[PDB]
Amino acid sequence: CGRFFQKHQGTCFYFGELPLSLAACTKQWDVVTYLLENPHQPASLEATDSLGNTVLHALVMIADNSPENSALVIHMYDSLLQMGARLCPTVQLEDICNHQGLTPLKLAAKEGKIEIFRHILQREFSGLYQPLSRKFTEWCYGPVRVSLYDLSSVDSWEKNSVLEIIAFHCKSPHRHRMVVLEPLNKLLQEKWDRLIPRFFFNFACYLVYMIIFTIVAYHQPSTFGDSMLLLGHILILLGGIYLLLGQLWYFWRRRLFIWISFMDSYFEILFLVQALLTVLSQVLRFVETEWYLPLLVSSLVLGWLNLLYYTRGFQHTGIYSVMIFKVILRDLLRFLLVYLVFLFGFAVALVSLSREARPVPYGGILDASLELFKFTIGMGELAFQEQLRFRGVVLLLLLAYVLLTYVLLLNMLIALMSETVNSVATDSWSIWKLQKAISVLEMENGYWWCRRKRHRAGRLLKVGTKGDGIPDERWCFRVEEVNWAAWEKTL
Amino acid sequence: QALLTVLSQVLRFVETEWYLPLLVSSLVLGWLNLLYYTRGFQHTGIYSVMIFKVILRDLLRFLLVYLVFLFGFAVALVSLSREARPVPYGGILDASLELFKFTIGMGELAFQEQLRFRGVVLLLLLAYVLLTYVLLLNMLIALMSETVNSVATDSWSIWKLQKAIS
Amino acid sequence: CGRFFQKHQGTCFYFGELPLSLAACTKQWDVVTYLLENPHQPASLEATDSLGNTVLHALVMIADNSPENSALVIHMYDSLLQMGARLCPTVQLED
Repeated sequence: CGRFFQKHQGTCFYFGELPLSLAACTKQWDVVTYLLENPHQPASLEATDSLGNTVLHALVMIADNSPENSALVIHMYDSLLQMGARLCPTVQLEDICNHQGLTPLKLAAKEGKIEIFRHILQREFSGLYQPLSRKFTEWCYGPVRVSLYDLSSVDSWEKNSVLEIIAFHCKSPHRHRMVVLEPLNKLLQEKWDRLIPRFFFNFACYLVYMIIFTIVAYHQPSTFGDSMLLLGHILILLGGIYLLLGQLWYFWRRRLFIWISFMDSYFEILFLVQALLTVLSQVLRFVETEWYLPLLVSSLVLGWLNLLYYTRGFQHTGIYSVMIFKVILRDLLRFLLVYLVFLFGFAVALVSLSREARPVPYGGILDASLELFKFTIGMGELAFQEQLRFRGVVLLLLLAYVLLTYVLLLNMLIALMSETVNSVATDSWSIWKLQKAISVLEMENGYWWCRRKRHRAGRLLKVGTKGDGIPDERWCFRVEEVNWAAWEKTL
Repeated sequence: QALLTVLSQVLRFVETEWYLPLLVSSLVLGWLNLLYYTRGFQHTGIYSVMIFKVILRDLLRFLLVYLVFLFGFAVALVSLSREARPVPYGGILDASLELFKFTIGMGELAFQEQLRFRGVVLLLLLAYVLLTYVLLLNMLIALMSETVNSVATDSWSIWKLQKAIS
Repeated sequence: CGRFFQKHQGTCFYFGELPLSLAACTKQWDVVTYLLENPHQPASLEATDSLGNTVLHALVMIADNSPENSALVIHMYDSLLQMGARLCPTVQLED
């Protein structure tokens, strides 16, 4: 338990602070072999350290995405698994919870170790050491194969599953590439196909709420109509309260999620803001404040913008929205910053001049800023003001500003957007896949008022006996695939 | 086009005032149908295929997002601007037309001093312009560039198939 | 004429529902060769199934655009054509 043997920032090398774990991590199979059957006093294999990790946890914690480390980690993991089957076949090493209640597979999911994650997820062995495998094979008639992936600790039916960890606990940058594999892409596709009606019913309900909002906002003064207006207002208030409660429940359930990934969801914040604004305007109406009208319409726009959430039900528009947000985040704030600096400088310069006559344009800073913005909009008034005494200077200043920020900057913006789109397309597809996964996981959990029953995925199938007694039964996920190349390597 | 032409011609004898629209509605279509007879050449023939690929791939998304943004902002502007301290944004059609003027390059971005919510209206207009003109229209050009680069060769093959069918 | 041997959506593998077609599709040239000249009672080569397909129709119906399947299909097609020329040169299998 030394400072150098812990995992932190600076000089360190975490290896499980255990001699067996050290030997396994430094790729010393002879040392491990000698340590496992020393006749003097045997060494254990499910021994834990202070952090709670075991040898497999240490192996997955030292793993990296480089091929050289991944191969070593995979080989050591498999060898240790089969050796544990040799020595202690009763206990299972894969189900040893950490001090945080994490298994090696769940630790791989949380820490972002993609290679070992996929290997553990779809590992396949032979007749010997068969029970400790994840991908089985039911039957092979000709060139078609049926694969049965184990759904242990990965199906969403369990409280803390791999999917939930990936979607809400992993803080790795590129965690969207993680769920785009074999036994994850299919399962989520099936879940999405089953949950389509609920998703589109939610979209329809939101559309109806927004239509009611628009009707109420459009038909409002400074009888039967009065009763209908009051009814519209009370339904708006109820909808705002409902959305506010839902968003508060979401944020309470995902407290440590905002500081994990801020730009992955980025719609729950907008929905919360819209609901808060709607409620505030509705309660401010009874106060008889003139500032009712702004906030209310400030809600309306947001609500319509929130229809852009419900557009990832389709690949085409869903990828379009992700690309839009990537462009905004990557190559629009720079242009805005440079633009604002140039515009403010030139506007202040123009206002400083043009007041020495030989109504008055560029009277204030706001007017000059608006005129310069008219220039990018395509309505700039580029005249030769003959009233003032500095005609030439003002004209040259305007020409320089136009040439600097319109010919150059706006077209460079289009060039940057083209480069961004070309760079991002595929990662955008993967991000859309992750967005669909998150939406599915949220939809499986019911609303804050109604809880949805958890429908277990997969099916119980005979996957052979254990090495002790009563035959082993487990929930598997079935996927058929037609292969002509792999079918050649078995004849 | 043929159905419209026949319907207008038979509606002329009925002495209906709605003769003039349908007839001219035929005319435009007919001229657009000259774009069929342009695959007799590789250059223009491939150009037409690329045009249709761009329309089908990266114009409906932009139109959908545009329509949502425009309708939302137009309804918001009409809801305001009626509390005075003729009248702009009188109806939904007028506000929609003004916002479309913005993408066309003729948007009137003034500081309405008559109404009491000058700042709110100005900020709403500025936000709409920044959102749908600086961003969306240029992203459309970027998407079109990507589409053209992706489709060129398949467009050549599609032109070959079109010639075969002809 | 089973539900699994027909071509539809779900679990299935269409192979022409004929033993000769099955042997040709599973890349078993020795089985095909033995079936074509068994002295007890000869097997036919222009024999059809319920769908109306023959062994060549089955081969082209199982074909895929992957290189591994395409090579197998091409080789089996050519071998069956020349074998039919050997056995029955009068009738043409391509028509």
